[PDB]
Amino acid sequence: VQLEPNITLVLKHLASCGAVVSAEQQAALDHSIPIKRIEAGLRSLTLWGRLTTLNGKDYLVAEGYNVASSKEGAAVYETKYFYSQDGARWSDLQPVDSETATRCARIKGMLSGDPAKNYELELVFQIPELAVLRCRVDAIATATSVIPTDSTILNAASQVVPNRLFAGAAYPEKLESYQHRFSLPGSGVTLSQDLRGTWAVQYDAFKGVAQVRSLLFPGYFFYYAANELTWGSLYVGDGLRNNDLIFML
Amino acid sequence: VQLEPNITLVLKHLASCGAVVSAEQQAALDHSIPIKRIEAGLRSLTLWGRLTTLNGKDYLVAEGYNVASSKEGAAVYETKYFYSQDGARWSDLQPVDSETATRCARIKGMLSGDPAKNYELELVFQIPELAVLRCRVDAIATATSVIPTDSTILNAASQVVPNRLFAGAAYPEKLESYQHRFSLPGSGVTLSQDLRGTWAVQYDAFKGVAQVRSLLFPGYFFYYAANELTWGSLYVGDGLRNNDLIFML
Amino acid sequence: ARISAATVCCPRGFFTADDDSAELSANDEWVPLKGREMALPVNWSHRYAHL
Amino acid sequence: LEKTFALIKPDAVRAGKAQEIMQLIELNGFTIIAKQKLQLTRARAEEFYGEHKGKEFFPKLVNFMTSGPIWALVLAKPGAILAWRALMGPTNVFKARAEQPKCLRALYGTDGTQNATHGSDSPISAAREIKFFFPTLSGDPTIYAEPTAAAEYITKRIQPALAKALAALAREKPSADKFEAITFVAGYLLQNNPNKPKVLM
Amino acid sequence: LPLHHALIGTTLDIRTLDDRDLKVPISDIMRPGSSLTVPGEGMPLPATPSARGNLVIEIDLLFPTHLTETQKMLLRSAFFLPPPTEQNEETKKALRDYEAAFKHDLKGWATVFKR
Repeated sequence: VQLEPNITLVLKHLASCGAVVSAEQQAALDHSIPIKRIEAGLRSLTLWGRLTTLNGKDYLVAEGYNVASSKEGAAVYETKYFYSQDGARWSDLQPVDSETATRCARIKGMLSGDPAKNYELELVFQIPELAVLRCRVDAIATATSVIPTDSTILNAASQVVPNRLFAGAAYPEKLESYQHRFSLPGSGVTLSQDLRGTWAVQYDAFKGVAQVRSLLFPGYFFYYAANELTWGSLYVGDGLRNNDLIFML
Repeated sequence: VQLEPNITLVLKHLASCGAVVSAEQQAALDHSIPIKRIEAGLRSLTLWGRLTTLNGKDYLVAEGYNVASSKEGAAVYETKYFYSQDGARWSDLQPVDSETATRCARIKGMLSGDPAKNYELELVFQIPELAVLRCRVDAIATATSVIPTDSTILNAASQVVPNRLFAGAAYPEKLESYQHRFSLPGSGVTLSQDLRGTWAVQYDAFKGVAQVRSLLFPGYFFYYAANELTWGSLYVGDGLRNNDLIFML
Repeated sequence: ARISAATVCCPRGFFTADDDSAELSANDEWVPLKGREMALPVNWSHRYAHL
Repeated sequence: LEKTFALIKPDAVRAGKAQEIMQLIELNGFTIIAKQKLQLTRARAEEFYGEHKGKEFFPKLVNFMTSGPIWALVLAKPGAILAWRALMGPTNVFKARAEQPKCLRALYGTDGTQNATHGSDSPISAAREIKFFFPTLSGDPTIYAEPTAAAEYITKRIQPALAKALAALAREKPSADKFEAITFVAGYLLQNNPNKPKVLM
Repeated sequence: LPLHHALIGTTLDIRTLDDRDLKVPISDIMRPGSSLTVPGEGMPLPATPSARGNLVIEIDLLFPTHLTETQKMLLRSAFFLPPPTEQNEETKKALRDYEAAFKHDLKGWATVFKR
């Protein structure tokens, strides 16, 4: 049914999971997402998450793509990311290299608000802070990007597009009703072919709303409403995955 | 694309036009709309509007239908209307016969709170207030029920059903892109065929959102967002009619 | 101008009207009324002079 | 491609495990042709369990089957009957847990009679039961459409009422137009027929 | 029906033969031996399989068994209150005070919990 996720729907349905955005930032997003979407030329652009920084200011991160193709047996999305401290001006979030990402991997703890800080690693390496931000964001994105199963379909010229006449996920309180964004619609690869305890699902049958929490990355939340076929995902928190997950289970 | 207008999206897009409801009533609505949708056999129960009153206990009015057929050249919905003072507990609005339907249109004024109120006319005619409320709702729905054109379609057995392949209305600022809900899908009847000065359209072309306001009934607003393809309509204020349209315009 | 004179209002007793001039002075001893008492229109007063 | 009958008993519905059972059924290759949630009455259940008439377990079996709503399903597959017997597993839950631990009886059954599912045995019983719960579901165009069986069917049931109707019409000889005669004979058939009574008010 | 449900007005709750619940408001002061009618909520018509009758609520009031003298005073003051265009300023102030006292959030009896 829906074409793009609605920010107010995400904030309304994922509020119980502690995924919230301040009032000033709410209004600023409402007025500033369309402007950047038009300036960039992207058909879709939406709030991806809110990474919390040491001092008061936080990092709001949005992502946008024009069209998603089907290449090498996977749904390839060419995405572009933007970051901001206030919800008014959206600067660009540059991509990083491979070895630089490996060096991001060894930076832990909460990152600081200032986008000019440089971290020190080891021969000494100077790591920009926006590089660490991008490394964490891309790790979270490539780990958990949920979409209900068969809500997209191929077409002529082989571009995965929204499935306009979509029945709705049957048995929505089970992981088979959801999948990764980069999984092809035809294949039966769903949210159940990953580790056995990395996801949790809560369901309300009367309201018909399902919430999916990522346990590998504790701050990733997804909702799917059955009565109105609307689904959306949000990330709140620092970009660290709990490596000590097994003891938690 | 959409199959039923939301309550949250409608209350968000029509907030600027004064079409807002109390926050506690908003939460009560969120909980108690599905309860009434399941108690009654209805399959689509939305919020119709909110009528003011001499007290603070405004009338929240909701509308729901099971079947929507095509009878005698008109798309007829077997609607059922419910009312409440708070969003918690709903009651039903029984239809009124023609004698009362003509003896209820002469009672101009603002409705009181207790729905056990009797107005008097002339011999004396004692009319209940719920009859007047139903008369006003019926008149407003006859004059104002607006949906985008081609949003509905005819199937076998002549039932009007949502057009699941509706690609939105081109030129959403022209009144030719909107129609009454009780116009058959094939007929080329729109809001343009109404009186010229009755409807006002303000279209934000950058954010892509159109607002249609009724001037014959001053408190009826309708919004249509083209990028996300969501349309809704609400009515706030009392249900009295603007007779002297010629002088105001 | 018309709407302002009729509609703009302030809680009763919040101000004190000067007997000589139209000026209103903030009242130091005003004790607030709390709850559904501010819904009765007897507890409000006009803030601008009648047109 | 054959199809079989299968019902989820009240014990797996009172515990809210019906949806999981349907999902498991669909995951193994079945296709739910038709489903319906329904509560049997005593007479309907007794007519349903006609084969075990006057058995020792009949009282408790009919008392349990009408304690809550059940689900009725038609499952289609090339080997539907045998596949559903295998998936449904051994008929005794205590034997099932030892023999096949990952079977519907072991997973959801609790007692010898509360096995939580019921399936068909043979194609004749399956077709009979599908007709019992889904009177309008089409099927079996080979045994029914058979010149010897069709002639027997028309002679045994339809012919006795039709011969009297065509005689009365030949006696009356209504208007030579088709529609009047057709309406007359249809009204006659719907008026006096062997199995149904006549309604008066 | 309770007497105050008759006068003030409430909503009767009825579970129909079909699996639908029904909440019907009391539209006026229900007379003794009066009735209410909900169209389209009766048995189906044997002739046409779509139209139905109309459900008929026959009302039998349940008057209170005991009333105190102060309750009777309040009832007499309610049954003889002057029309709102005839009230003094003292009357309006007294009514406002009494309403603010009866609906007092902690020491008023407008809403109580059953023991």
